[PDB]
Amino acid sequence: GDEKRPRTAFSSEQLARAKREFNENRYLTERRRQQLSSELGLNEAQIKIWFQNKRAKIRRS
Repeated sequence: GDEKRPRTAFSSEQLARAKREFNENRYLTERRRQQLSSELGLNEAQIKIWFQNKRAKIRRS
C-alpha cells in the first residue's frame, strides 16, 4: 500500500495479510453466508459462530 514501512512489526507483508485475512471474511458474509446459513439451519447468532471460531484456527492470540 504505502512506500515507507519499517521491517519489524510489519514490513507491509504483515499489513497486506490483514487485508487478505478479512478478504476471506468480508464478502462471503454476503456471498456465501446465505449458502452456509441455509445448509447450517440456524440464525445470525450461529453464523458468526463459525467464522468466529475460524478466525482463531487454534491460536487465540
